[PDB]
Amino acid sequence: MKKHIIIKTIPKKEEIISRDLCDCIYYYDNSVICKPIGPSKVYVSTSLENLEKCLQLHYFKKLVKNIEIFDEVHNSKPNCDKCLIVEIGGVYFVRRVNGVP
Repeated sequence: MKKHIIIKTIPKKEEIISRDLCDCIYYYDNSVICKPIGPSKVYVSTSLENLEKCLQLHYFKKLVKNIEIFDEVHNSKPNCDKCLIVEIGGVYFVRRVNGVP
């Protein structure tokens, strides 16, 4: 299942990391999307397993500090309350709280 992942990178390398991660993941998932999204942050949409196959290569291990996994992305303010909403670019990432009816 696709997730909406924010990767924290070292400073100044967002654009190259986005480009190179998309060229690595394409083999596993021809539908991947990547973009640089803020200072020290890259967006990727793919399954977590496909991301990790690439993030464990030597080249990416050096450049990536952490990741944050979200369930949804919206271009307008989301309407949920029982959730975490993070705005990066002018894009809204949502992580839902489990067990809400």
